[PDB]
Amino acid sequence: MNAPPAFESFLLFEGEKKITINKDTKVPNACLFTINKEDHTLGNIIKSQLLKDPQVLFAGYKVPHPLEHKIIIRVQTTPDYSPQEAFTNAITDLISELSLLEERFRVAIKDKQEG
Amino acid sequence: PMIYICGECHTENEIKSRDPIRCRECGYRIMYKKRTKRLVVFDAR
Amino acid sequence: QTVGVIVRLERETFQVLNMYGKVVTVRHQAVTRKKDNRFAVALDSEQNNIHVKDIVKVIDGPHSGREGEIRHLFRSFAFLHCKKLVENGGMFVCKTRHLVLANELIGQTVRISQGPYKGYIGVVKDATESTARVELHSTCQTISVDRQRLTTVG
Amino acid sequence: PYANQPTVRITELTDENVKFIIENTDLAVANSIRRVFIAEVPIIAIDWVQIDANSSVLHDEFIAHRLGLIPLTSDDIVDKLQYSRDCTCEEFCPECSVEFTLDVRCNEDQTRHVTSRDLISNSPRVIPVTSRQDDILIVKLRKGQELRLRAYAKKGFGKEHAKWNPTAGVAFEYDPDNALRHTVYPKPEEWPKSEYSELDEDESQAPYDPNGKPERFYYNVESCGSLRPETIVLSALSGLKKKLSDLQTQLSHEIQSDV
Amino acid sequence: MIIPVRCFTCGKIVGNKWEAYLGLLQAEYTEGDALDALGLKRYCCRRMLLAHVDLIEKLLNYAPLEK
RNA sequence: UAUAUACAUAAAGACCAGGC
Ligand SMILES: [Zn+2]
Ligand SMILES: [Zn+2]
Repeated sequence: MNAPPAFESFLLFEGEKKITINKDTKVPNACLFTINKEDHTLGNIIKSQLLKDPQVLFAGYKVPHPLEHKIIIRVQTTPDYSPQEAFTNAITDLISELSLLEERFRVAIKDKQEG
Repeated sequence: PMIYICGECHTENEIKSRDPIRCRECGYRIMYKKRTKRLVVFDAR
Repeated sequence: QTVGVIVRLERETFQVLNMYGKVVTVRHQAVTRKKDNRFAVALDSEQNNIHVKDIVKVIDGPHSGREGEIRHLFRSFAFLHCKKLVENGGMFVCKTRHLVLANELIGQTVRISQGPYKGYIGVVKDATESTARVELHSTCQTISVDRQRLTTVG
Repeated sequence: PYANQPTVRITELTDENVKFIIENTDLAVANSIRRVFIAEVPIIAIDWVQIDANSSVLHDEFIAHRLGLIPLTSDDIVDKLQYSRDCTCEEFCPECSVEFTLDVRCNEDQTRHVTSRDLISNSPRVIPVTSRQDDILIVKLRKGQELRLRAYAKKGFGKEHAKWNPTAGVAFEYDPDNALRHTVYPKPEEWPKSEYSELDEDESQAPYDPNGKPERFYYNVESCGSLRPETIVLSALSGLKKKLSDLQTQLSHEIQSDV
Repeated sequence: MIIPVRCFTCGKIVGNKWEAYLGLLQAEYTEGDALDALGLKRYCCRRMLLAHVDLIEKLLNYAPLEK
């Protein structure tokens, strides 16, 4: 009777922003992103792309609680590199990876069939 | 008025309020309520 | 259609002051006890809000010049009490304008036509000015949906 | 500070199965791929079921349960259909859903099996999968019993309800002979070797590699029959890149709005 | 009651393999050879057909409400 | 036009079975 709807995990209702950016006062150049209606699929890709960036000192995510679906990503970069720039370059670098993987998987298919 | 199903010979008979319950062509006293007409719609979940 | 106030007790009957200002005799069982609305509000002759317990003056009609305490209110009628009035145990009735202060949807089967629940069939438990409560036939649960989403089926 | 460039080698390709080997990738990118093979590859599967007359020994929502789990041929038009929630029209149209019909009555004395072959679709494209190998069994009927119902199939994906998983078990393995030491065997000699092992029968484990990090991520992706296994993968990549292109958008609108 | 579609763990379809599996047993296969002909490699699926209990044959002995 | 349909009833006790 209290079971939440199945669709409630990936669907946003009125008023919920997808992303919420809040600066972090503990630290200089630290920012904390809040992603609604996402899980470890999306959060883990980005964290692991941020740690390749040598100008990123810290990156990590957590699901605060499993029953509510949101991600919280802290990022701390070096001075004169903004933590919002770090998080955008991460997303464009995956897109430039996954667009290279979808093209290389199509070539191996045609090679595989009758070849 | 109300169509009921005999629990023995399985013949729908029409029997109405303030009548003893006996199905014609058996004599069996247990009647069932058939099934509702209105729309039932389920999730396949 | 008619309400009144009991103003005398007899062994088999009451004397009742009706809402028109006449006193009638009725057997104890010929009248039913009515739930009093202690929170009733009405307008007086100067458009003031008046309430039960208020002291009002009568400025028109038969009791013009009298003063009384509002005991009961019903539609266009006020039953008042004044202890100086020996008639009818102090009770009398005045028009409020002669005074001055001194659902159809529920039960239907609807199909949710928009939003995340789109397609589910249900029956309305409660209807509101805004959001009806649909009782889902598919699962065990009741949900609140804007009434713009619902669509009645047959 | 930039994305690595992976490569793919397809080893086995059949109608039930795909084995590919992805190299030069993160552990986190290679995972999130197989983690999309389950959830987010869209598929067509029955959702709204309407039961007109059910005389079977199985109660209504027990049959409405088995119908959902039946796989439907999603090969193409999944791209064309719109989610029913985004679809503007009232109730169901040809654009957001497919209509199925099952009218079955047992006249004969013999016990009749209602099989998924009795689902009859308004469109030739999507049918039950076995119709494209015995047929899935919905219910059995004694003489006199009748089951007729109408069911609209929708588009959805595996996060909602498990009946939209395009795939059977998706295998994943990396570093089969253990160099990285992500798992530490108390006795290394008692463990069988992976199909992918490069080691002779003599030695148990590869020697420790301090600098290494996991690469060569071995998959096996076995379809349920809805989507041919080659296009379970193309739909996962194209469906992860669409969630990352939904972020860069709605992040850019916030950085521009906040500043 | 009746054999599940969709093996619980992995999600492969064992729904259609039951009536084909009774055929192999009456051909004097052993459940190990039967389940390999049906092509069920993992033991998550091999426990659906092997541990199944078919009551839909018992329940069809009783007569329906309607003739 | 105004005004109105406002909530109460299913007793209690006995034994029996189970839960932590
Ligand atoms: Zn009879
Ligand atoms: Zn299985």
